[PDB]
Amino acid sequence: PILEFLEEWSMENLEEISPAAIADATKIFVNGCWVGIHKDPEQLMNTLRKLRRQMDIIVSEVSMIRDIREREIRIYTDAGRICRPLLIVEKQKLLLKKRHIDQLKEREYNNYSWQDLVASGVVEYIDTLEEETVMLAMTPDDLQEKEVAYCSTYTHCEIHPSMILGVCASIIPFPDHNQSPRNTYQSAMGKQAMG
Amino acid sequence: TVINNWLLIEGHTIGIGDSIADSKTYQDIQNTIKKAKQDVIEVIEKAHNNELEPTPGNTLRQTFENQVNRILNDARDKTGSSAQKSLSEYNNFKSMVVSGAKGSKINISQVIAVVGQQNVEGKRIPFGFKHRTLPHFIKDDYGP
Amino acid sequence: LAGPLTPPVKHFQLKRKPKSATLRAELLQKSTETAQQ
Amino acid sequence: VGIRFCQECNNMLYPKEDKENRILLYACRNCDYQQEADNSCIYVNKITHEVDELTQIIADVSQDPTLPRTEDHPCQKCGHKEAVFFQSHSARAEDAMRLYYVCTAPHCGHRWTE
Amino acid sequence: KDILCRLEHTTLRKVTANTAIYYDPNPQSTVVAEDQEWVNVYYEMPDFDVARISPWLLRVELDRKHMTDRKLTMEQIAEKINAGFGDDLNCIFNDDNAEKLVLRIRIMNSDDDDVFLRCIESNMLTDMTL
Amino acid sequence: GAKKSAIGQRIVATLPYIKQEVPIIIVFRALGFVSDRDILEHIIYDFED
Amino acid sequence: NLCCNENASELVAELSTLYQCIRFPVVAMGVLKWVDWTVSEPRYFQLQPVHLALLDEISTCHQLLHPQVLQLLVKLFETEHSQLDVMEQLELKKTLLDRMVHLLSRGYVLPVVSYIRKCLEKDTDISLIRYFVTEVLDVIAPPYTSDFVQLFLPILENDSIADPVTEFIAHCKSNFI
Amino acid sequence: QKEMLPHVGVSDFCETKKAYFLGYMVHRLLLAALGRRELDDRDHYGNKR
Ligand SMILES: [Zn+2]
Ligand SMILES: [Zn+2]
Repeated sequence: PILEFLEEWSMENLEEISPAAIADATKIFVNGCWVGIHKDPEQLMNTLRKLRRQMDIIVSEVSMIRDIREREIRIYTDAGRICRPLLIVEKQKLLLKKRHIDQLKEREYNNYSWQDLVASGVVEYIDTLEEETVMLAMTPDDLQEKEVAYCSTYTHCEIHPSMILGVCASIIPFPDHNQSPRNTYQSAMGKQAMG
Repeated sequence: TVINNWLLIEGHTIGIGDSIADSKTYQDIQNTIKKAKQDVIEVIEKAHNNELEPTPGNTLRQTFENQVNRILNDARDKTGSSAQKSLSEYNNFKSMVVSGAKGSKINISQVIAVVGQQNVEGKRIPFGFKHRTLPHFIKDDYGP
Repeated sequence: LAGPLTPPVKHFQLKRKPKSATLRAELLQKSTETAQQ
Repeated sequence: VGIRFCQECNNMLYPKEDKENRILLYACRNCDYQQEADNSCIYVNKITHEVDELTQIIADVSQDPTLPRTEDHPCQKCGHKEAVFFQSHSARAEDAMRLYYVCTAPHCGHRWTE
Repeated sequence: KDILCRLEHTTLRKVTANTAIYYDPNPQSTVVAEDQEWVNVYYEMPDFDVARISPWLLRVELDRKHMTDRKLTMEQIAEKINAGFGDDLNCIFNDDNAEKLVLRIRIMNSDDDDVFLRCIESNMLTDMTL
Repeated sequence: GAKKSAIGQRIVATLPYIKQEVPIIIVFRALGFVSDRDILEHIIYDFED
Repeated sequence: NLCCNENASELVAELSTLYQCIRFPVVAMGVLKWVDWTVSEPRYFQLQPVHLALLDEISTCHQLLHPQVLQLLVKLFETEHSQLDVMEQLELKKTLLDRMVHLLSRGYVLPVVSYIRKCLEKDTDISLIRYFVTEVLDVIAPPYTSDFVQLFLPILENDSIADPVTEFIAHCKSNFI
Repeated sequence: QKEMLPHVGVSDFCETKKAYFLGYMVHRLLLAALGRRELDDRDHYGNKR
């Protein structure tokens, strides 16, 4: 379906071009297969992010990565890649509004689910390759807020920093007040506990 | 035997209150930290403007890295000395370090004032991402 | 108190002045740049 | 040095000398087609290789969200405030920490260094 | 540091700036005017080209900063090259006072003819010790 | 030798089920591309570098 | 306010005010003692300096404070530095001798050259002394005095490395026996 | 046709696509030789599955 979308749009196939224009265009890869080139990559990236946030043609595990310095767009829909959710930020503002949280509070007897937040394009899955092309915000309450700006272009914001922890390391109270070898020791030992 | 049986009468501990310094001490530590941050910013903008000149037998990156390294080192040492000055006579950390039975002055400076610079291979944290240590920072940043 | 002062015993002619005056000029124009801020 | 292919079979033209006229002739091989060469120099390589990074700068980097943006260096073609500044950070490098600036205005990719 | 300079292994690659195989079949009128001025000063003495000289020019320009750093003069480098290659390389050097430190190499009068100069420069860049 | 170093560094490819490597232009010739300009057009997307 | 601010990075900005205030001699003495306590502290050197230019201004203005600045500089010339690289220490001492030459330009030649001859014959590297005499021979011009050659000539035979040098040898040999 | 670049294809006319892919591979090899693009890291987790 991604290739169908590209054929619908102005994606120039390799066999259908002279080589000379390749330097004046951006290469397009699909799971490591060069399919062709494109002239205005920014428009294509905007459209692809729009469609993934709308889940029209693209399921929300396909990662799109635009390397400007090499003029390349790599798209991966294969298995084995690892991603995590991240909130989307535009105009230095969260797309997550209080009405979304209100809909979340009534989850039972409402049938509003996480998949609606995925469907509304407020939270999107990002993989480690695409993370390279992200200016991420730790916390929205200070970093996106106006200040003597460290950065003024934040695309994504983390839901909560504590989710970097592991399943058996998350049980540590105040893990950021301990020498990290002690955190590894506790992670090892908690699996050995009795209960 | 005799020292333990006396220690029952005396007793020894370690508490949160043993890890507290004066508000003046924290303020002085924070002033030193902001001073070091501003100095590192000065060195960064000097290197950016091609105003930092390399030392003999060292490239510009080596000169900049050594300068910022020693800035953080003496800032950490000054904060540690200030923390050591703030300790009481009843501070159990000082009891355990002066006796030498456990810990060190570096450990007290770590717990109370500044954990300090982390290192891999003897250098600061490398750019695992392209020109970035983590996504939360901007590209081509060399701050502490 | 001590009356007039004896000028320094001149031992030579300065065909060129030391570079500290050049450093003075550079530091002065940098001070002007700061005052511009 | 100007690199040129054969006009008959598109293989590399190799320089050669004619002892009669004493002029460089870009002669092909496996096709015996000859051409008048004029550079008087077959090969140059700068071992200094202090190349201008502005050749390798690409104006599209104005679109990146991760690069730091300065508002204190107006452009020279349009005077646009916001400019994206960064370090080239290639090989033949890691001794020049200079900042290369790209004008952030659309369709004005004026690039410079300071 | 002077003694230190006499210990660190120096080669042509470390001190050279760039190289160019200019064609120049006529030694009198060289293809580069910049070459031609001091060449008229130097080929004013027609020496080792009166019999014949190669029709290939190898013009190498060297960094002044490394030469001042390593205390070298162009004359001793020319003597080292001559010791390395005998008559095989006629080396004609510009006076060591110009902006660029230039040196021309041609082949012996008794003499590949063009790729052999690539062999010469590739061998001389690293293997030669100054 | 004195001539391989003269020309300079070369590029090879060690193919699967082929113990010995081969040069790249040989592989491009094997894919039916004889024009070296066409071969570089697959590699060097400009010709002003 | 400037010396007690200590946040100070504004020193480059306050330089004109610093010099006009230094025109008062007591202010110059205060700046001298402040610079002494500042630079004399350990680990002061993490900068590509400026306080030494303040000492240059102090020596330029008031001749009476000439013995004081030298008494500081020689102290800074004999202090040993550990965390500074040896080449960095050498360049630091070269800067200190540049300040010594600036002081010498103001007519305080004899005690400075006497200390130089002392620390030669009594330690320091010959390179720094060669650099100092090169700087002195840069700006010097004839004519001279008997005591000046008495202090400056006998140091001038222990080395033979470099033409103002041979010019001075000819002048002093002909005129100043 | 088969054992080299299977993911590109095995058809008769994807030989041109395979040629372009090989040209891109050696192009990036050239860029690493000139350092126009940096070297890749085996431990960069984006190269993992
Ligand atoms: Zn041809
Ligand atoms: Zn502009």
